[PDB]
Amino acid sequence: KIVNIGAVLSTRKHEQMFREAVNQANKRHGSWKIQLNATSVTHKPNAIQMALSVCEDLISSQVYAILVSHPPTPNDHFTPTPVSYTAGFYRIPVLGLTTRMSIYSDKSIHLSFLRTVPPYSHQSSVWFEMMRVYNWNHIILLVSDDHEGRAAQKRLETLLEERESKAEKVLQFDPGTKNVTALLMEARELEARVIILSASEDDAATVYRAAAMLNMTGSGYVWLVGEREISGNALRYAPDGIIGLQLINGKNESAHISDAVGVVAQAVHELLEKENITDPPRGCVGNTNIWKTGPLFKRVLMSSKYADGVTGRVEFNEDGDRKFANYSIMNLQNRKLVQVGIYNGTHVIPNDRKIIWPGGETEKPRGYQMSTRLKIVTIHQEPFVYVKPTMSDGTCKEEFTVNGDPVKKVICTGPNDTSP
Amino acid sequence: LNIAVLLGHSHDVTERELRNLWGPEQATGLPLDVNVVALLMNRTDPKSLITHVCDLMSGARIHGLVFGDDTDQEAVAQMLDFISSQTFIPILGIHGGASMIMADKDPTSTFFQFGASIQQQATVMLKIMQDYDWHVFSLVTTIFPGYRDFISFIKTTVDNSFVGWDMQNVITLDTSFEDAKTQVQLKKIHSSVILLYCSKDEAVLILSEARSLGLTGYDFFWIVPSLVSGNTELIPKEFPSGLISVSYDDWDYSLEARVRDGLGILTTAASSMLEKFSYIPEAKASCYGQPLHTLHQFMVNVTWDGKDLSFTEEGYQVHPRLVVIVLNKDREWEKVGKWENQTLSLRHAVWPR
Ligand SMILES: *[C@@H]1O[C@H](CO)[C@@H](O)[C@H](O)[C@H]1NC(C)=O
Ligand SMILES: *[C@@H]1O[C@H](CO)[C@@H](O)[C@H](O)[C@H]1NC(C)=O
Ligand SMILES: *[C@@H]1O[C@H](CO)[C@@H](O)[C@H](O)[C@H]1NC(C)=O
Ligand SMILES: *[C@@H]1O[C@H](CO)[C@@H](O)[C@H](O)[C@H]1NC(C)=O
Ligand SMILES: *[C@@H]1O[C@H](CO)[C@@H](O)[C@H](O)[C@H]1NC(C)=O
Ligand SMILES: *[C@@H]1O[C@H](CO)[C@@H](O)[C@H](O)[C@H]1NC(C)=O
Ligand SMILES: *[C@@H]1O[C@H](CO)[C@@H](O)[C@H](O)[C@H]1NC(C)=O
Ligand SMILES: *[C@@H]1O[C@H](CO)[C@@H](O)[C@H](O)[C@H]1NC(C)=O
Ligand SMILES: *[C@@H]1O[C@H](CO)[C@@H](O)[C@H](O)[C@H]1NC(C)=O
Ligand SMILES: *[C@@H]1O[C@H](CO)[C@@H](O)[C@H](O)[C@H]1NC(C)=O
Ligand SMILES: *[C@@H]1O[C@H](CO)[C@@H](O)[C@H](O)[C@H]1NC(C)=O
Repeated sequence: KIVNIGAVLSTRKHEQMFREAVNQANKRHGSWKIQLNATSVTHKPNAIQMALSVCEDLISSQVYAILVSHPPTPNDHFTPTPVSYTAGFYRIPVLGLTTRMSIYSDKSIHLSFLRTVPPYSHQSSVWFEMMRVYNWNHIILLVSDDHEGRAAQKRLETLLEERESKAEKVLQFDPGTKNVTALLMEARELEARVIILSASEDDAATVYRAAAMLNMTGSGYVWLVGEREISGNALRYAPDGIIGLQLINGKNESAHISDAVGVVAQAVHELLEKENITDPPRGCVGNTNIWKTGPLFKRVLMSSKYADGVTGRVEFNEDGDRKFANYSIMNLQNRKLVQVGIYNGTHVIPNDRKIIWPGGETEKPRGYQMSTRLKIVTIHQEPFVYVKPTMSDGTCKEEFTVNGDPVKKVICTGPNDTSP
Repeated sequence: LNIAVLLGHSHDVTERELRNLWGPEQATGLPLDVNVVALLMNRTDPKSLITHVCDLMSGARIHGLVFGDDTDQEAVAQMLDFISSQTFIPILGIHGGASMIMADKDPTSTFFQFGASIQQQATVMLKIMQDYDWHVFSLVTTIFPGYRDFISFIKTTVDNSFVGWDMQNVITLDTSFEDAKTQVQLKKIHSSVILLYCSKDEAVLILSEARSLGLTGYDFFWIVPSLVSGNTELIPKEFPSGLISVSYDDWDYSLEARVRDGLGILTTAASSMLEKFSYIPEAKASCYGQPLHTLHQFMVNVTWDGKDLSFTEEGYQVHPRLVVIVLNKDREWEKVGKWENQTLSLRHAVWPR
């Protein structure tokens, strides 16, 4: 008869905001006679003792849904995984609020890890929409990771299939090494200078150091990065004029927690509107009964439409993401984040500021060289392409025609025969 | 090394043989800290799992966990993946829900499972269908995840078929049963084998709809994998006569041999790692107040008791032992088919209808 809400939350002002939101969640959400109590955990350095305290708060209390709201994790793991896996044992989804990786987007490892934040494929879509403004076609892709890199490459190929075009060159290597200068030198001799980076913080710092040692901050270089490349030392090693992205009402913790409690409480009351109300079992002795209303709760949550929120109109898609995300296109002008544009879900509106690039003027970086190096291929046709061996070494004898036209020979590279 | 073994109540396997497995065995023990802790838990729950993690890892640095599950979910093994993501302890998936086949693992995780993947299981099922001369088949797949690789493997098999497999188009079920539009999809199925890839209760509903409409004849066969059928203890209602399941839940097969092969592979890995690096215990000590050498890409070339117990690149055995069971009229599941190293063995030549 008692209902406890699982909340991994420890900051006391957000504890008061959580208690106020729990008090407000039972006021106008119907005349149903259920009550909601809070259950919070404290700080631990590890994640296994955190998971122990969480699961002791979960299984021995017959919880409904879990909210994890710690983006400053004390370790470098950044894992909401154990609480989500604990609830996914009982087929219970967890609405995570911190991570945005594409390894959490897969429905094979994380079966029901839902979230109200979009992954980096939406940032790749914003980059593709910025390609549609200045008519960008040939791009260079550099991805260090492999978990999110396959999803980012699949989304980029999907967007280029929507354009019905092709990419120029993609790069996927092993992080940790420092011999990434030769790959950047091979990427220098391509047909374009548009650089797109999708990596972690240390890999972004490594490729920024490699670009600084090779002087890739000259004219025409397109610098368009996201969130992980403007944090930490990658913010320090970035050149002046690099373009990044900023979350609108994403770093604001209290309004995000209040909107998350509102969405979760509206989902719980929507599940309580219909029949087949089941509770998770205990874990003491001799009852291994599974939770039977898994697909029912999935049909409730995955097909839910919302209209309330301080951040904005939240709506869960087929992957459990955020629709119409407000972004801030930011510029790093002399180690200072300068607001140079904002982003609704359908259109980009720059402000009255100047978009200063590390290349030329405030327009798009002229990094197009697909006409200054053309590999002219031809076949040995008898009337069309006469191929003649040189006299001594690489010279062309200027033959004379009958109409006064000198034979303008070109120094080509001709083979003698085929492979047999 | 110190390896703790925990079991439940699957296949009437007790706990005293886990104590007897340490005494006369393990003669060539190159590590000196080789001890076992045999445990039993009545319920399957993550609370007791994290409790035994924080009580046994602090218990003289146990770097081995064996768990026996009796549920119908592979994500229980994903719980062990959290042991593989923080402490980086290699755990061998032995039997039950801790070793069921999922879609895509991660190379950074040191977790392993015992069994063949869904592509090799589909290869075994198509070898069964080729040996029984059942050419025309169907494919009914729901919106349950892990469906792209299976349908893609069937498409690449039919498009590169030496036999000429007549593949019916994919029957998709986006919603539940309505008997308005799915009835047309059920009436178009006139094949012999009706393939199914979904959950347990959805399979019960589809077989009940097929029984209520007369789609469960002798010509209409039903071949299911281990993910659709599940364990052999719980048998729900509305199952047609002629259900052939492919799984590994065998009653007379020794779980003691499974845990003995697991301990042999882990002690072989520890003995091969002792000759390379000195400090073999290098992991998280205890759950109170916070990798360099792992055993993920090191015990691939393992061989215990002469059997091919080597590891694949995805975290599976190279040649496991597949089980093919049938459903008779006596509401029982009897083992029929087993898989060899390279080819496929068939016990019953004359196939009953
Ligand atoms: C919340 O806690 C109070 C005090 O322990 C208790 O009286 C009340 O029943 C609880 N509400 C429910 C039903 O969860
Ligand atoms: C990079 O290459 C050098 C050889 O030029 C090699 O000695 C070194 O181990 C490599 N690793 C680094 C530092 O990235
Ligand atoms: C790069 O730029 C610096 C500063 O202008 C210059 O000294 C150096 O010769 C250039 N060459 C390299 C190392 O790429
Ligand atoms: C909310 O976030 C913005 C940055 O996006 C910050 O400037 C502002 O101070 C924050 N306000 C609150 C309520 O903390
Ligand atoms: C509740 O569950 C039962 C059994 O699964 C089912 O028959 C019934 O349709 C469900 N109720 C509703 C309204 O979905
Ligand atoms: C973005 O912010 C605007 C207000 O500036 C708001 O109307 C809108 O709901 C937000 N984004 C969405 C969900 O379109
Ligand atoms: C986004 O759209 C809202 C109207 O829905 C508008 O008020 C707001 O100014 C827009 N934001 C941008 C990108 O300027
Ligand atoms: C090219 O090949 C022929 C044999 O096919 C050989 O006799 C000749 O010396 C070679 N040199 C030329 C003309 O390129
Ligand atoms: C329950 O577990 C204990 C060990 O903790 C075991 O001794 C007992 O036999 C089990 N009982 C059953 C049958 O579940
Ligand atoms: C097995 O593979 C490892 C590398 O993972 C290698 O060092 C070792 O020599 C090989 N031989 C055995 C059977 O240990
Ligand atoms: C498979 O091969 C092993 C040797 O690696 C052998 O001991 C075993 O009997 C074989 N099993 C069969 C026949 O499937």
